[PDB]
Parts: sequence; C-alpha cells; structure tokens
Amino acid sequence: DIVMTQSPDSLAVSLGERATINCKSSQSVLYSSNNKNYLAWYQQKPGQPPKLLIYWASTRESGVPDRFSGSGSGTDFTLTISSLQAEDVAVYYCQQYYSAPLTFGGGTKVEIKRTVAAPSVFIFPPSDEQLKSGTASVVCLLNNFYPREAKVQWKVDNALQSGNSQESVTEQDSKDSTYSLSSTLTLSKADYEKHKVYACEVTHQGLSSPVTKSFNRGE
Amino acid sequence: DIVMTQSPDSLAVSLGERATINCKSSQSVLYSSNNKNYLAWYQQKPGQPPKLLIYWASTRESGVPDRFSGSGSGTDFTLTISSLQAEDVAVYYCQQYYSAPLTFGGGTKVEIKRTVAAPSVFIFPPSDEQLKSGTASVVCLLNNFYPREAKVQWKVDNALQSGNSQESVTEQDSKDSTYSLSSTLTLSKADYEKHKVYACEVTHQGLSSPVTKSFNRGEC
Amino acid sequence: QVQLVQSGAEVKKPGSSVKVSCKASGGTFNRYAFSWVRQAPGQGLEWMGGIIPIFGTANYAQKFQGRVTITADESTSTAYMELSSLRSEDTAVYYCARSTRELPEVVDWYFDLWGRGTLVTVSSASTKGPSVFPLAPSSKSTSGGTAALGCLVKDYFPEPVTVSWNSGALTSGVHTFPAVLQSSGLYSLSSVVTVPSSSLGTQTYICNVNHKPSNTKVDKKVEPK
Amino acid sequence: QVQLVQSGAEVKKPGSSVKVSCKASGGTFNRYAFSWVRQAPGQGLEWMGGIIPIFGTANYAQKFQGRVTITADESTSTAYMELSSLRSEDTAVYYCARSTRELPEVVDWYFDLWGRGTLVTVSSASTKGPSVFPLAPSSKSTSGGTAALGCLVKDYFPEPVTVSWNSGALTSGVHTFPAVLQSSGLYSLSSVVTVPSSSLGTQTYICNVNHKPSNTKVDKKVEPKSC
Amino acid sequence: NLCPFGEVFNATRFASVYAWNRKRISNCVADYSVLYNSASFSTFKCYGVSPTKLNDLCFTNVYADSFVIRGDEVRQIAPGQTGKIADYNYKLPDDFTGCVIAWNSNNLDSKVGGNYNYLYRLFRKSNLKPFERDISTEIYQAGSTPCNGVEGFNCYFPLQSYGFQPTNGVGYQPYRVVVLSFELLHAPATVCGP
Amino acid sequence: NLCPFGEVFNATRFASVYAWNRKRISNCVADYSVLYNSASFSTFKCYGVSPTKLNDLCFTNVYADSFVIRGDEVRQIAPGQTGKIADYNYKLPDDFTGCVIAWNSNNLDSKVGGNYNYLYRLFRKSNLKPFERDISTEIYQAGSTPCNGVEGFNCYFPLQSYGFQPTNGVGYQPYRVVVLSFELLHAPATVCGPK
Ligand SMILES: *[C@@H]1O[C@H](CO)[C@@H](O)[C@H](O)[C@H]1NC(C)=O
Ligand SMILES: *[C@@H]1O[C@H](CO)[C@@H](O)[C@H](O)[C@H]1NC(C)=O
Repeated sequence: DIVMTQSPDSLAVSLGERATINCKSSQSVLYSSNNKNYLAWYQQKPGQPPKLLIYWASTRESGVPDRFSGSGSGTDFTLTISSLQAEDVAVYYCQQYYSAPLTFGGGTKVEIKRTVAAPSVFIFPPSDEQLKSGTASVVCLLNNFYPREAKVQWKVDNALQSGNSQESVTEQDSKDSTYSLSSTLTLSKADYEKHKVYACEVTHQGLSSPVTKSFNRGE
Repeated sequence: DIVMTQSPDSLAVSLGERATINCKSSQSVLYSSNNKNYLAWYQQKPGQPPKLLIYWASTRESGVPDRFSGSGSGTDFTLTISSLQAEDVAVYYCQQYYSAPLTFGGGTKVEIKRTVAAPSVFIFPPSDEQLKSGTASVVCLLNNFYPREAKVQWKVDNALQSGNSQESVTEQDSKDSTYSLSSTLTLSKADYEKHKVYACEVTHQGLSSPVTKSFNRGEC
Repeated sequence: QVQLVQSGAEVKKPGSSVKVSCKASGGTFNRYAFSWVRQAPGQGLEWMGGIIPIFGTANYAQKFQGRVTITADESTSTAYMELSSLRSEDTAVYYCARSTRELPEVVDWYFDLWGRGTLVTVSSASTKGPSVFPLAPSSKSTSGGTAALGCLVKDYFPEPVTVSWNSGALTSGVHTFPAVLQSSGLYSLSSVVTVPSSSLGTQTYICNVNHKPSNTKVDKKVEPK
Repeated sequence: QVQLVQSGAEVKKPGSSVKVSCKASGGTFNRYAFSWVRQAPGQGLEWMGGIIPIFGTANYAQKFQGRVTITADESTSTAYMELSSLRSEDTAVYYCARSTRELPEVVDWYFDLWGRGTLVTVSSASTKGPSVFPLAPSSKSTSGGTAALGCLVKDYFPEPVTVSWNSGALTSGVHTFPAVLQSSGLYSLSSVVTVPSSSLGTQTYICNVNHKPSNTKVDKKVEPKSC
Repeated sequence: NLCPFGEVFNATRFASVYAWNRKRISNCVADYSVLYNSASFSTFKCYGVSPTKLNDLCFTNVYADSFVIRGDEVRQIAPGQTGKIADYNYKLPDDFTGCVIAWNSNNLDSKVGGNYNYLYRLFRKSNLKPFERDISTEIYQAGSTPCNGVEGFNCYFPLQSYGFQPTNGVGYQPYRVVVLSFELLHAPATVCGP
Repeated sequence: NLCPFGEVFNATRFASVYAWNRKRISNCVADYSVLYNSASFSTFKCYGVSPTKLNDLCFTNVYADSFVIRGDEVRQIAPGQTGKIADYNYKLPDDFTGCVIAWNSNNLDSKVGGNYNYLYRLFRKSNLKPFERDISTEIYQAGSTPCNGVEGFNCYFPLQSYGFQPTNGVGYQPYRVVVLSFELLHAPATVCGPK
C-alpha cells in the first residue's frame, strides 16, 4: 500500500499568517497515462466528519475559500493556507486514491498562536439533587483563556486535594482562539459535610497573582 | 516525632497525563541555615526495594527521568509525574531526614486509569483430592475488571455465608490495566455436604445487575 | 439537499458483531461509491472498504479482510457495515462517505459527502445512564458582571452524550466540555454557558441531555438558588 | 555497580531473637550510614535505626529501643541488626539501606542503595509443604469460548511459593494471586490461567509449585471436566 | 397444423435472462386455448391485441423468448417498464404486440444451498434497446486504472447469480418466463388463429 | 652531663596517642648506641640517619614524642603511611629524619577487665599535618543538623578507648612508642654524641 506521511505533526500560526502542511507518499501517485496526481486534502474540525478541501492535489472543491491551496506532484505535496483564520483550526489529512487500499496520512493539527488572555473563574457549589444521592461535586470553571496551560488546585479548608478531581479542556475556539477548562471535585456527602470552605485556586500566565474563588457550605 | 501524611492513599491517572502526590509533615523540615528542605521521595514497585527518586524535595537522583519533579517547602510537598508511563505504576513514599526518628509517609498507590470493565465470573467446585483430605474449598474468580472495588457474596442454598471466605487481588495487569480477584470459601467436608447449591454473587460497576454463578454439589 | 444519516451509537461485547447503517436521503444512491472510514479515538482516518451498490460487490482494505462485510440495500438507499470478531482496538467512530462522481462517469474514490459518524464502543461493561445535575449560578460565579451556569452530566458509559441548551435556541457563549474518564471507569461531562447577571432570575435555561446507548433523555432547568 | 547482600530469610518462634546481616560488596563501608528499614506485608516503610560504623555508636527509633540492637563489623564491611523478644507483628521484610554520602562529606540519611530484603516470619507454626489441588475447568468456567482453570496451593508455611505453568512454557493469560494468611497460621494462594475452551481436550496444563523452605516441589496436572 | 409450443415451455433447462433464448415459431397455427389448458401459470398477459380478436388474428412471424428471472421481477416484463431486468437484461418495446407467460418453477430451478446457475446483468453503460441481447462478460472499468480482465477494486464482474433456494420467499423464487412476439410484417402470415 | 632519656622511656605513665606528649631534649650529651644496642625494644627503625652514626653527630634539639597504640598500628608510625593513627592521631612527615622505637607494654598498660584509660581519635574532618596534635573533644557533626555538643543522632563523640585486656592477641596488645626527631636548626648544637 501507499503509506502517506505528513510533516509536521502540529504547527502554530498567528492570525493572517501563512500555514504550510506537507504530505509525502511512499510511491508516486502521478499516473503516467493521464498525468494527474491522485491526491486529496481533507479538513476535520473537532467533533465533525472530514471535509473535502483539495482533489487532484491542486483543484479546490466548490465552496472552499481561496486561502486554501494545493501544490506538489509525484511523491511530495503541500497544502498551503495563505492567511490562517480562527475558523481554520482543525486537523488536515491527505489521501491517495491511486490504488487500493485507500490510505490517509497521519494528519496535521494547526492551532492559532494568539495574544495572552486571562481566564474568568467561576465556582459552582454542589446541587441539592446530588446531595440526596450521597455525593457532592464542586465545579471550577476557567473560561476563555490563552495559552491552554493552566493549573487548578482544589483547597478544602486550605488543604490540598489531589486524588478526587478531574478536569476537561475544550479545543481551541473557532472565533477568539481561546480555551476553556472545567475541573470537578467529587466528594462523598459524608466528607463534604465534614468541612466548611471549598476553594479552587487558578494559576495562569495572564494572572499576576493566583485567582481564588471560594464559598462556604451552607451559604 | 515528625509525622508524615500522604494524600491520597491511591489515585488513578491515564497514560500520558499528570499525576500529583502530596506529603504533609507535622513539623517544618525547612532548615533556616541551609534554606533547603530535608525531604526525599522514593518509588517502590511490587516485590522490589524502594528506589530513590528525589532528595532535597526538588533534586533528582542521577538516572531518574526528567518526567519526575519535586516541589514544595516547609510542610507541604508535592511529587509530580508529567507523563505517566506503564513502568511508573508503583507506591510512592516521602521521607523526612531533618531529625530522628526518620519517618516515612503512609505511601501513595498510583494505578493506570482505564475504562470500566465488567468482570467475567467463574466458579470452581472442590477437587476430589481435597475432599478425601477432609476439607472443601470453593473458588470464585473475577477476571479482568476495573476498578478494583468489587463485592463478592457467597450464597449457599440462597443463604449468605460469612466468616469462611478469603479473597486476594492481583496487581494491575501490564497489558489491559485490569484486576483479578479470587474469593475462596473453605469448609470442612462435613459442612460442605450439609448443603446443595453453592453460588457466587458479584456486584461491580460494570454490571447493571449482580451476576450469579452457581453449581450443585455432586454434578461435576 | 442530500445527506447521509447513520445509525446511533452502540456498545458491543468483545467477540460479537456490530452492524452500522448509512441512509442516503435526496439523491441517487445506486451509481455512487460508498466507503466506510474508521477513526480510532485520538488516531487518524483508516479506510475499511467500499461498495458501488449497483454492482453489489464490495472492495475491502486488506487489514479488515475477513472481518468486515460491506453491503447495500438499493431499495432503501442504505449501505451497511458489519464488523465481526470485535476486539478492544475496534472501538472507534465509523463514518460513511460517498464518492463525488456517479457510475456512468469515472468513479475516483475521493469523498465529497460524509456521515456524522457512529461510535462503536467494545467493552464487557454494560451501559449506565447519566445523572444530570444543575450548576446553579450564585454570587460566587460572578467574577464579572456576567454570571455562568450549566449542568453536569456525570457517571455515564459508554460515549457519547449530546448536550444542547434551550432545545438549540441558545448557542452563543456555550461551552460543552469533552468527556473526562473519572476515577471509576465511568465518563463525566459538563456544559456551561455565560449569561448576563440581570437575566439570572427572569430567564429560562434548559439542559437537553441525550444518551443514545441508554435511551436517557433528561431536561433540567438551571435555576439560581 | 555496588550492591547490598542480606542474609537469607528466617523463621522464628514468637518470643525468640533474630539477627540479620547486610554485607556491602563494593566500595568503602565505615564512612557510610547504614540503616534498617522494616516493611510489614502490605504496609509502609518503617525506620528502625542506623549506624555509621567508624563511630560505633548506633541510633535507634524509640519504639524499638530495648528490643533492637544494630552493630557493624568494620573489618568485614557487614552491618548487623538483632531484634529480640520477637512478636507476631514483627513479621515483615527487613531492608538494609546505605546513605548517599560518605563521612568526610555531609551524611544526611536519605538512601540511594538498598538490599533486596530479608524476610523474617514470626509464627507458632512450623514449616509445612503445600497441598496442590486442581481447579478443574468446566462449563461453569467457560464464558464465551474461553475457559478458566488453575490450581489451589493450600496450607503452606512460610512464604513464599513460586508457581509456573508447563515448566514456564505457558505464560500468557496466567494470574497467580498473592497468598492470604489463614487463621491456622498457614498461607494459601491460587494460580489461575485462561485458555481457549476448544483446546481443553488437546492440551495439558501442569502446575509447577516450588516451596523452598520445605524442599517441596509439586507438579499437578489440571484435567478438564468438559462438563 | 399446430405450433411447437412444447419445445419451449417443457424444456429441461432454461437460459439466464441476460442470455435469453429465442426460438422461431412459423408455418403453424397457434391455439392459445392450449396454452391456458397446458399448466398453471401465475402470469398470462397479452399486449397490443384486442381480447375479441386474439382468436382470429394472423401474424407474419412469431418469436418465443424464454428466460428465468426473480418472482417480483416478472412485473418488469411488460412495455414501458424500468428496473434491473428491463434496463440491462431484457427490454420490450413500448408498442409490444404479444403475450407474456410466466409460472413458478421453484421445484425445478431451486436447489438446496442455492442454485447459482442462473445469472442476471448488474449494470450496463446504456440501457438495452428493445429485443437486444448482451452476453458480454467484459469486466466493467469504473475507475481510471485499467482492469485487464481481472476482478478487483473499481473492476466489477458484470454478472451476478440468483440465490435460488427452496426456502426463499415467493418474491425471490425462480420464475420461468416465455414472451411470444407477434410480427405484423407485409409478408404472408405463417401463424394464425382459425 | 647525661640526657634525661630515662624520664621518657622509663616513665611510669604514657600519654594516649591522640594527646601524645613531646619532651624537649637539649643541653646534655646523648649516647644513642645503648638504645640501639638494647634488648628491650621490639621495633627500632631509623630514617635518614644511620643508627651507628648518631653517636658522632650533633643536633640543635631532639624531641621525644611518646604515646601508646595498638600492636598492629605500630606500622603506621612511619613516613608515607596511612591508617587510623597516621591520618587522625600522629603523622610523620615524608622527610622524617629520626628513629621510631616501640616495645610491648602489656604488663604495664593492660588491666584486668580492660584498661580504658588509653584513647585514640576515631575520625577527623581533615587528615593531620605532620607533627600536629588534636586534643579537641567536640562532637563530630556527620549530618547537616547541628549537634549543640550533645551525643545523639548524627552526633558522635570523636574519641574511643582501647580495650586493652591481658588475654588479647599480640596485635591488640598495648605498645609504648617513642619517636625521636632530630632537629637540624641553625643554632649551636646543645646535644651531641660522645665524639
Ligand atoms: C408440457 O407437458 C405436459 C405434460 O407432459 C402437457 O400437458 C403440456 O401440454 C405440455 N406443454 C405444451 C406447451 O404442450
Ligand atoms: C631504664 O630502666 C632500665 C632498667 O634496667 C635500664 O636498663 C635503662 O638504662 C633505663 N634507662 C633507659 C633510657 O632505658
């Protein structure tokens, strides 16, 4: 089979700057008879199916914006985005349709490099519905920050909690190219009523000092 | 004495994700003269002696990979593994060497975080060789499940049997990151022949309803 | 106009077989080429096979040969994929894609139309319905003049869960986080939205949580305490 | 490189005394600090005491003072630990640890080199060879085409026992459970393996149980029931 | 003074629809009463001929086309029909003048495990003209890469087999079909009714 | 005028090696032939000077260092030697010009049940310079934690006593040592031989 190798695995580009993605095929996909390259480019936003961008290695699909370009011949090919937009953060795959089995590339994730943005921190006490179930979850929300590297520490009566938390981070936003984080501290109802102050401390590059948002059980 | 308390007793972290371990000392181990903390971190895989990872609470021992990091000062300390590997499943201890007696922490078990897996239940009747010896052992096997928390009840003629069972749990498997459990009900040959149906009822997170595997004494 | 609709997500015990559907609504079906592309979680795209229904014979990738059976029902404009001897590695999202040209012309197998995907999870565990709890806004969720609120979808298996707000009327400022595997083997997810603080006590915010494998449809009103 | 070799495992009747050795093979010995760290089965690490041999004076933990005696022989590079008035709770693994620095430098008692351990078991039982009984696979041990089978190693003392399958030829799908201490003072454990159900009638499965303290090597054939 | 209809209906083996056989019927008198009084036919429909005049009409030449199709495909053997059989295997003209006779033959053309001797054409670049036979087995080249007469990716065999099993539903059982074509040429009539 | 060598060799009490005593010999005439031609010395080795020529050589001052060490430690009293005594108690310079005299004293310095009056230094941060005396009894700080002059964890007393018992082997018996150092100072010679 014709294995497809892409370079690099990931690259960061500022808004409006040029983005270049490479695709290398172990065998030439340039058919000698028609002088055409059997190569296609796809775009896959998070949570969505792939989208056809380029076919014949140079021809754009109807509806694809003019900033997307395809170049190359033989075994070396290139996908170029002349000015990267916020709505272009995705993983791009290259496919060959010269022979079976049809093989895709490893994919290349492009992300926007943007200015530093501080997160807005929110904290949610446990719900009354969950307390009747015997467990209590406290959620700490970090909204619209950059870069994604952020630290969330759970303090219960000023005590470090580590084994009972899980956090999730969104993909880069398609409008402002920011991230959002949600850490969930889950305790039993028994341990929850053993303490008073529940805090989540946030450390980020956009914050001069760590931001702490806390509440007292019963307020 | 300076008591060392670690939290939590155990935590599960997925491969390539961050794992953080805490250590609390009842007295400050930061010497004012040297401005350094007299705390060390050790790693002990099963069946092996402890291995020195960090000393001075931030300095790595030669050979320890860069994924291990130590931070903290005074009474609050933290061991961090930036990307968890399969060869990092072990128990981690913190030690203070500020004053005698030298005291270790309670230890912290790090395990691989996996999706929920329901156990496959098997039951083994006693062997004919053991019955001739005067005792009977019935083994119930829970195979390849996660998490480790599981409930096994022995029902004999639809009656709960207690006090005559012992169970042991394997270490986390290095291939599928699952556990296996074996509850053994041991009775004398006299008590074994006083009953007919021997059942093993299993409750687990991966099972919507309890799974019961039973046999009748005398079939096979 | 034309769209490809796939079957819902399923969970299958290892060693069994799963069959996923793909219906083409609004165009020709027989003369096109329909393929199945697999994508393991965190991994790339992988072609499994395809079929031109009018000829009835499908072409598979050598990797899946013998375990996958790709067929089509021309009378219902539906293409099927059946994967037998399911293993842990087979846990992935299964897409169905249609070729850009029809059979009278030259059919090159690059795909213009795609399906939304079907996630097949292979484990010995059984499905568990999620619990949906509200994240009530308070003065502690008001770091600015805008307050945040949401609902937490906790302790469900397998993936996925779909969360909309106000039956899809509210989409701006909505953040639905990717699922996170908890300390137990179960998944959890939260969806938050930021709104002005003045509208907290006077406006409605409804969570629309659907869990396909467990038939769990939950509607929760996020009301401040 | 350098390694710490400890004495063999011992079994002692309650109320008696045990002395464990730790010979350092390689490098200087007198200028280091050698400690004795205890670990009860399933429990954490416990510092008992240590000594810097060149000074001859040992430092113990207050808990064991009066029961433990730590000495060193500067001429043979061997450190000794003698624990008298032994109790049931003293059953543990006794590790020997060496400090990272030598005496001319600053000797802080954090340990980089460890010994493989010496197991001291304190029980009223006397050493006993295990009984190996087969856990025969049947229709009740065959979930969906895979069969489970094993053998039960019962009533042995002391630890440990090594269990392999087919003289080491079979390692895939093998699960040997940790031993459990019974009321009678004897240990027991089970080693199970999952195999294809089709191969029950064509393959042999042998348990290879070795118990060194009793010179008991037992081979047992688990024969399928097809029930 | 009789037509040899026995050579057509009571034939031991029938051809596949893509390779339908045609027998010339001439120099005889056709009695359609004998056809109805021959066997039990599930389909007997005539086109282009008035019901009163059928017993008193002469024709130049008569062609008897015979083949085997699926049960629910018999509706396609009629003027102005479309489908897999009509477009690619056997097409009747929109002005067809003749009768179409069909009857279930599951006791003859279905074997245990599937009778794979009967075939039909899957696809053709252009639809069949009326009364056109195409027995070519060239491999269809769907893609740009040539096929070289080998089945594979983008290279499909144009013929598919019927899975005629005795346990199939009625719509999937074998049906033997005979299409009688009546020719109105300006030549002496070789087949008449009276 | 005779030299008071009897006050050194025939002294009733000898000092411990860590606190070795030095006697200055000057303003007298020394006959070294009797010492070398004696039959009470087990060890008599000289460096840089022939034993016979001492009786016809003049020196500015002569120092007699006396102490008691173990039997097998006598080999450490020599230039270019290392060991517990040479590194931490009594070191001779590599250019030593003198004689080392030792003799078994088990009948004088060994007591029933053990004579614990003789001491030696166990360890020192740095090795002793030649002809350096260290009588400090400060508690050695092995660790970072200070000792505050109290024996305990990582805080050890620097001196240990000899277990001189009459039943010990010859290598562990007390041996009295006298080190004669001859000083070639730029001063009139106050001690000469019978030349
Ligand atoms: C076919 O054979 C049967 C009996 O052998 C006969 O009755 C029938 O007329 C024959 N068919 C024709 C068209 O003659
Ligand atoms: C010491 O006493 C002995 C005992 O007879 C004697 O021979 C010797 O001359 C005395 N003086 C010296 C310097 O040895």
